[PDB]
Amino acid sequence: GTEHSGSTVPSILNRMQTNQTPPTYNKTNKFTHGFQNIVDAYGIGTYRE
Amino acid sequence: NIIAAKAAEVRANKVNWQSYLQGQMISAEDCEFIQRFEMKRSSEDKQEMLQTEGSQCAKTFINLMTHISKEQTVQYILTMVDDMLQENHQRVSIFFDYAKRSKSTAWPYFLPMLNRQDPFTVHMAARIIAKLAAWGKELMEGSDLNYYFNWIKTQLSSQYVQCVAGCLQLMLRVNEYRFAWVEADGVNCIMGVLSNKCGFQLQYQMIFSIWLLAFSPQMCEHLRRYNIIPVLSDILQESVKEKVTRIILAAFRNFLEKSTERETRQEYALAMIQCKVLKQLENLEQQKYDDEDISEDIKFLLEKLGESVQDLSSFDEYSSELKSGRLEWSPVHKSEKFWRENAVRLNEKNYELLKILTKLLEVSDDPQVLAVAAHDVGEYVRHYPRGKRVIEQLGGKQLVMNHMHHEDQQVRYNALLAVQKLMVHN
Amino acid sequence: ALSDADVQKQIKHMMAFIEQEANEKAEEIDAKAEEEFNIEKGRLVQTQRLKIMEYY
Amino acid sequence: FVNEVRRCEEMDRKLRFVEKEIRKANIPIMDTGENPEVPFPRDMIDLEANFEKIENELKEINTNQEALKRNFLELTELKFILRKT
Repeated sequence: GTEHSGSTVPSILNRMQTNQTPPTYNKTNKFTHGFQNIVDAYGIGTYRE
Repeated sequence: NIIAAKAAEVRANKVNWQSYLQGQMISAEDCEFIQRFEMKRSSEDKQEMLQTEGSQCAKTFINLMTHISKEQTVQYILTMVDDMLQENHQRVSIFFDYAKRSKSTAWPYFLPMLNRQDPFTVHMAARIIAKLAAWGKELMEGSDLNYYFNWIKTQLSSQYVQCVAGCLQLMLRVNEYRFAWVEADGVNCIMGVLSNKCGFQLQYQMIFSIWLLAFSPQMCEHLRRYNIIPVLSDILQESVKEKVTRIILAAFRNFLEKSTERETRQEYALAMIQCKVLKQLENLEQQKYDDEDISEDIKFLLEKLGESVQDLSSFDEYSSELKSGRLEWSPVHKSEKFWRENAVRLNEKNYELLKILTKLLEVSDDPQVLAVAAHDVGEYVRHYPRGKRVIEQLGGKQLVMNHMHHEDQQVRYNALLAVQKLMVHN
Repeated sequence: ALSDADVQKQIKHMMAFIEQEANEKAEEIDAKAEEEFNIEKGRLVQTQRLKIMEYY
Repeated sequence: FVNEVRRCEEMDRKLRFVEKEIRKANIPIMDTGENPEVPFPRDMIDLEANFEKIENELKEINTNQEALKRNFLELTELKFILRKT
């Protein structure tokens, strides 16, 4: 993105850790998405469960 | 940052001057000055520099840049002396290093110099040039800095080019040499290099140069022959760097403020017809900034462009151009005030203008003027049933029907619109 | 390094940007002072020229 | 920045009007594909202004051809009454 627009931007993406609770994600595919939806319809739990 | 990198490199090098403090090999009496009052941070050192009176400073340093020639030593020595010459907000200020004994201490050493253009030679040259504008010495002759290669080589290439451009925009402040340069071919070089699509910083500096040159109304009349204002408006449309738009707007405001003579300021109308700047102000007005100068300049330009359209919009010149035989898409076509109130003026003696416009539609075959005439006649009949029955009698309805079969389809659609304006209860 | 190198890059670009903008504001305000120099010098010069030509 | 967002809402309104107009007239859409065809300029503003102008043109043609149809109906009524000895 900097190469397209050379606005003298080094495009720095640092990292941080705080008290905020992270979101939860699980990659699905062609024969597992409806099952993720079944679990989500009845509730989603903690993080890294 | 190549020249900035060179400055950084030589900013960590203090030369070996004590080893030859009295030495004739390097800086016999200059090293005495380097020893004495080296701490420029101290105001006492700067103000007791006057004890020297320039006898060593900038008098024995004259031709010292030429005394040394090895690329790895001359550069450190030259950058040290130049860096001492650089800041000088109160050290030298208005050329305090006079040293009246010789005028060779200021202008006439550049001639052997400016050769081997790369290692801080043209750069310290541009710095010595920077000791001319707001300093206690003016350039002895314009050809010294108006007919040499230190800018011809930077016309196209390269941080040195950017540094030269920066110094150049800095030097356009005193009319004495601004006028001498620009009256020569410097205008052509500036126009050529701004038109060449390059780094935005360069063109940005050149529009500063244009804004500075706009300070003279006579110079604006001189430069009217170039198409600078619409092309800068095109750049404004195709480049939005905040500051760049600010400077283009500032140049237009300065031109509008000077106003050498209205009869020569057709640029009021050019700022619209060539590019509808008000279209861009429909959105720049939505853009908000903290700099109140942006808003003030925007309001100034907006009001003045509105009054430019007001003065450009006149039934007098309108009928004059309708009788001239050459027509264009004047903004008055969409001026609903015209077609609402001043439309009865198109009825001259026994509808003379309507008659000759019907004849122009009959004879002419240029699609632009034909479409203009058809659109104008349609907007005329949009407000007059008397004109409607007259044009029905004339048979010009059939002429617009023939224009609905014109070779160009846009003119066919315009004729269709005109007939639709002839369709009210018909 | 990558963390502190990026910190250095951020600080560099920040100081460069503000140096640009602030120096440019200073230059513009100085130019305004110069145009106003022209205004004052014109006013005073003409007001003096009146008396000069009267006397002569 | 709600000025730009409101502008976008106007763009959506105009495009929805075009959609209904084509659907009444039975004009299909190609709809091939090529989903990632996405620039981000400022010229799109002027583009959709031009499109809004064309939409105003079509609106004017509608509001005029309705009157033309009314006039034609009255004139055909005149033609009808002109058949009587």
